[PDB]
Amino acid sequence: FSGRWXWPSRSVGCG
Amino acid sequence: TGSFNFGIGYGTESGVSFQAGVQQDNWLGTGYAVGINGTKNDYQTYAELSVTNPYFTVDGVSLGGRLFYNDFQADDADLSDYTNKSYGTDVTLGFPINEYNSLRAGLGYVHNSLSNMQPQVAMWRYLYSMGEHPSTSDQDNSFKTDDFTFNYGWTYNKLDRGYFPTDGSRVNLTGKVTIPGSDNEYYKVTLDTATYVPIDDDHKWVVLGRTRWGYGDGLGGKEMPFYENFYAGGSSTVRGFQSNTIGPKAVYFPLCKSDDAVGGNAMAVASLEFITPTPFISANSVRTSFFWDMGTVWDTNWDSSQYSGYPDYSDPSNIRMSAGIALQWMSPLGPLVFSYAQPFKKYDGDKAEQFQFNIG
Amino acid sequence: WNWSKSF
Ligand SMILES: CCCC[P+](CCCC)(CCCC)CCCC
Ligand SMILES: CCCC[P+](CCCC)(CCCC)CCCC
Repeated sequence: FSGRWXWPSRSVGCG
Repeated sequence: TGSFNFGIGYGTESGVSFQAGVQQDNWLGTGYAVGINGTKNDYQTYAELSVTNPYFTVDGVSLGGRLFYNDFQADDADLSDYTNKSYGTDVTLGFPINEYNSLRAGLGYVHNSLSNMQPQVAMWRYLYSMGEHPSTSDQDNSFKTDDFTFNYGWTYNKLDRGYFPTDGSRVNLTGKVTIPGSDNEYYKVTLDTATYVPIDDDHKWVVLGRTRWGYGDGLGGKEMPFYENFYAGGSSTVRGFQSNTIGPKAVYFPLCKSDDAVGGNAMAVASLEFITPTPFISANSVRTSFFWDMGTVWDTNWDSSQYSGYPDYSDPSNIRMSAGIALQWMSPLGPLVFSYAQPFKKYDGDKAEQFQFNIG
Repeated sequence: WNWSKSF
C-alpha cells in the first residue's frame, strides 16, 4: 500500500 | 462526497491481512483528497494520513503529502529477528509525460527505531560502519536513525487491459538517495518489468516474461541499512520457496550458521510464464499458467576472507529455480491466486513451500 | 474481499 503510485515504499513487501 | 472501506485477505506469506480507510475527495473544498488508511498483517502494520491533489496544475501534475507509521517485526516475516518501528512524512510530485509514461520526484523524512536485534554478522557489520558497537551477547539494544531522501520513479504502462493482460508491458523504476544531514548515506534502485506477448490471434495463449532488479549500497564507508534490504522467495518473486528465504542467512554470535534469511543489498528475479486456456469448462474469469521462476539475493559487503568457514554470501551466482502451475480467478472473496511449484534448484538453508495462495 | 461505502 505505502509504495503505490506516486509514493515511495515505506513497508516491507511494497517496493 | 467521500467514502470509507474495510478489507480482509488471506495468503501464505502475510497470513490474515486487514485494510481500512476513510477518504474524502475535495475535503473542505480545498481540491485535496484527504485519506486515512491502515493495513495490518502477520508481520507488519502500516498507517498514513494523506492529502492529494491530482490536478496541482490544470495539466495533471499531482501533489501528494503524507504522514506515515510502519511497524515491522522481522521474525514474523521469516527473517532473523528485529523490530523496526518507523514514522515520517513524504511530499511527492507526479508528472504525466504521455499516455503510457509518468514520472515522480519527492522528498522524504523517516525516523527508524531498531530494537530486538539478535546479534549477527551482516547486521553488526552495518552497525559498525555507522559508528555503533552494541553487545554481541544479548538482544537488549536500540539503534535510531533519521533520514532525509530524494525519491524518484518512472511508471510505464501499455498493457491492453489491467485484469488478465494479454499484450504489452508494465515497467516500474524506483530510486532514492539520502540527502546530507541523514544518519544513513546510501542509494537504492528497483526495476520491475512484466511483458505479455500473445501467441495466437484470440490472445488465449500468452507468454509473460517478468524481471525484478534491486540494487542499493552505501555512499562513503557506511552501508545501506539492513532494514532496506531486498528479499526474494514467495508467490510474487520465486514460487515454491518460502517468503524471503532466498539469499544470505544469519551468522549469529555465540560464529553460528543458520537458515534464517536476512535479505541483501542486491537482488535479481526472472520468470518465464506460459498462460494457456483453462482446461475443463469455459473463460474470461480464469487464468491458467505454467512457469519457470528464478532469483538470487546477495550481500555485496559480505567479507568471505574473514568468514571462509561460511558460505560466500557476496556471491550472486547462487540462482534459485522453480517450476510450477498457477491459477488466477476473480472469486466472490476477491482476486485469488494459487500456485503449486517445485524448487528444482535450492541452496543450503533455503526453505521450500510448494503450495502458495493469496486471496484479496 | 473489500467493502466500500460512500457518504
Ligand atoms: C488542506 C489542503 C491541503 C493544503 P497544502 C497540501 C500540501 C501537500 C504536500 C497546499 C500547499 C500548496 C503550496 C499545505 C497545507 C499546510 C499545512
Ligand atoms: C529487463 C527486461 C527483460 C525483458 P524480456 C526480453 C526478451 C528479449 C527481447 C525477458 C524476461 C525474463 C525471461 C521479455 C520477455 C517477454 C516474454
